[PDB]
Amino acid sequence: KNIESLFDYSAGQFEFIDHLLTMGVGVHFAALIFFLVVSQFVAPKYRIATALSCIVMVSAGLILNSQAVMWTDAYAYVDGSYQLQDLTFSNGYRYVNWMATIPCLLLQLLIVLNLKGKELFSTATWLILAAWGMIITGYVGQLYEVDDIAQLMIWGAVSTAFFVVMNWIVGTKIFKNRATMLGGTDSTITKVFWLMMFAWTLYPIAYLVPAFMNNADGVVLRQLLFTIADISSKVIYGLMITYIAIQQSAAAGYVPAQ
Ligand SMILES: CCCCCCCC/C=C\CCCCCCCC(=O)OC[C@H](O)CO
Ligand SMILES: *C\C=C(C)/C=C/C=C(C)/C=C/C1=C(C)CCCC1(C)C
Ligand SMILES: CCCCCCCC/C=C\CCCCCCCC(=O)O
Ligand SMILES: CCCCCCCC/C=C\CCCCCCCC(=O)O
Ligand SMILES: [Cl-]
Repeated sequence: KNIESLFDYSAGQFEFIDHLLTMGVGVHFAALIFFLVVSQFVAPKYRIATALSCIVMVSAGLILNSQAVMWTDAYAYVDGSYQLQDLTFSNGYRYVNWMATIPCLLLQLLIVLNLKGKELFSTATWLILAAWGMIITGYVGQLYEVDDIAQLMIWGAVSTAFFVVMNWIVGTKIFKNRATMLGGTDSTITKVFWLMMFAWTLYPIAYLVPAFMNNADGVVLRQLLFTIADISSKVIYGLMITYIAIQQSAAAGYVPAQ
């Protein structure tokens, strides 16, 4: 049901798509080590936040590594072009990985925002439930990205309603709680929010490639878009989240931080 099956791929497009997926694997398992090492320099209050990045890094690296092997098993160079052989490559694997990493990415945001008790459990439920609705409706629409572009749009519209509400919650919790953050992190968190608004919006852009660029280069463009957003929403995001966690741990008196 995905457009990846409709086209033959020259050796250049195929190996380029293969090098984007495997490169992601290394970048994510490389950042994992980093997020693993610096956790000792994070006070216990925020130490959970860096651990979630470690979880996020592994969750993403396993699907990318799976996507790569699934990419090289499904196609075979025949008569000058890589042609589909078996059907085992699908973007759906991504959406099942967003269901897991998105909650972890949202959790670590609220942890550095210094929410606790009622609000943490409450804000986390509406956000996770809001995201899960976004990812699921979007997963139903991409099943029609080959057959019914109309349905892709309709489900894309619904999915965007969830996305809009989610950010309003995130943005509202941020701008109303940054005055409680230490070490000047009240300024850095605002940038992280703008880092979110940009990196997260690249996903719907790739979601619509079947609609405005239906060809083998649109598939290369999609993975390139997924790759850019994936490194920003998870790696750079986790790094930015780590720094805020460390910076505040230092201002709170934690000696390792500091
Ligand atoms: C189906 C297509 C529907 C398309 C619909 C498009 C409308 C999107 C408009 C705004 C996005 C909201 C972005 C969230 C910005 C958060 C700002 C905020 O939360 O408000 C300020 C805060 O309260 C300070 O205290
Ligand atoms: C890896 C981290 C994240 C946050 C992945 C996020 C994915 C999205 C925000 C996807 C959004 C979509 C929308 C807004 C509507 C079209 C369908 C999508 C699910 C791709
Ligand atoms: C219905 C599914 C969604 C359920 C709501 C999610 C609940 C989120 C609660 C926290 C998950 C992470 C547990 C660690 C909390 C960190 C507390 C701390 O050390 O400050
Ligand atoms: C484990 C994931 C499931 C969690 C269920 C709770 C989240 C509810 C979120 C929004 C409702 C999504 C239901 C959409 C179903 C329509 C698709 C279809 O017709 O098959
Ligand atoms: Cl991704």
